[PDB]
Amino acid sequence: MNQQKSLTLIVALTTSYGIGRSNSLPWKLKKEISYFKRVTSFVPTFDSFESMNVVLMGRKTWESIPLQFRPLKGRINVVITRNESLDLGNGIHSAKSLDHALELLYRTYGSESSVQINRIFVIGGAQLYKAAMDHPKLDRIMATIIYKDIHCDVFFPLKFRDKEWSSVWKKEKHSDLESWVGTKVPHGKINEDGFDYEFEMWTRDL
Ligand SMILES: NC(=O)c1ccc[n+]([C@@H]2O[C@H](COP(=O)([O-])OP(=O)(O)OC[C@H]3O[C@@H](n4cnc5c(N)ncnc54)[C@H](OP(=O)(O)O)[C@@H]3O)[C@@H](O)[C@H]2O)c1
Ligand SMILES: CN(Cc1cnc2nc(N)nc(N)c2n1)c1ccc(C(=O)N[C@@H](CCC(=O)O)C(=O)O)cc1
Repeated sequence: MNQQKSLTLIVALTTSYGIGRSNSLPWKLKKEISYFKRVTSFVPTFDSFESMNVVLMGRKTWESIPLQFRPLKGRINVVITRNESLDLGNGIHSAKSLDHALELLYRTYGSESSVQINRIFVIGGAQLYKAAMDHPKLDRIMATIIYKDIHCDVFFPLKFRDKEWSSVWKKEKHSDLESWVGTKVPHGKINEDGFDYEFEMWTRDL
């Protein structure tokens, strides 16, 4: 009713868990952003008829996305916001929280609907990551790790890759990565504009 699907989080962070700086991305990765697109837009062909995935984001992230690329094309876009008097959108929903966002969707995209949801993604920011991380339906993390310690002022809320969470978070094999995002993905490090990064998939039991 409120929670049918599992939540998936997608983030890019430095080894020190930094995700932002000056309400921006401390970096510029063309291939990192294309993987983003790919992962969150992908829906099985046979189902490519009826379905769309969901991109849930907080207000600030929405404001950061190049206005030329907003709304995210091909995905159900939902902005999380308390102070929502006049959201701006032509069928771009607003919701006062993740749980409210989940019942909104579950109420709009019902059997009535010609449009049905496939997967649901939390794309940021720090603040929504924090709510997602505590949600009882969050079971997968789509993370891109950057091997540079760039200066950030925004950090990811749980050190999911540290020994302390090793009995809860498990890092899946790459072959498993590709099986889920339904495509061959670069393995090992990619270097761009001097940055060395890598794609990983972390799961947890609920
Ligand atoms: N590294 C990455 O992958 C990644 C992805 C996205 C963003 N970022 C970065 O993260 C930073 C922005 O961080 P942020 O924490 O300020 O932004 P954010 O979550 O995008 O925006 C926070 C705003 O969203 C709303 N919000 C979020 N969670 C809410 C909840 N549970 N209930 C109600 N409202 C909620 C509030 O909006 P109202 O004021 O509208 O009520 C709050 O001011 C920047 O560095 C941005 O670049 C990084
Ligand atoms: C600021 N921001 C948040 C952002 C950026 N990179 C991320 N990277 C990952 N891996 N995960 C995230 N959650 C993420 N979030 C952005 C900024 C731009 C676009 C964006 O324009 N995306 C286009 C891609 C355009 C392109 O290929 O050049 C899209 O259609 O998805 C998305 C999110």
